[PDB]
Amino acid sequence: ATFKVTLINEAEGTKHEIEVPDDEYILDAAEEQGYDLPFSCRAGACSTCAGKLVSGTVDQSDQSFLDDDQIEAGYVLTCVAYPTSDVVIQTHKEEDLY
Ligand code: FES
Repeated sequence: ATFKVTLINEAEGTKHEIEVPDDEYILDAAEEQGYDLPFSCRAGACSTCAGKLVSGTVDQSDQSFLDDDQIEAGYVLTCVAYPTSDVVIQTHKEEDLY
């Protein structure tokens, strides 16, 4: 499957539509398609690449920084998140979390 992922940067008021394989991380696909996004460790261990879901689901089982309450609130570490549906996600959300 290949899922439609919509990246929303609220502070800048931008929207980008990308297509992400079910076996590729969202951040990697975004970059390949010309859309740079924040990151540092690329290993699910910091919050630099955090996003927040608007709709849809991800598999971010490789992540280790976010706690269960943050996951239930919709936060996602985009560097280790595979889409499992079409997704709409707000990017640049780390400031929510520090
Ligand atoms: S860049 Fe560190 S968790 Fe994603």
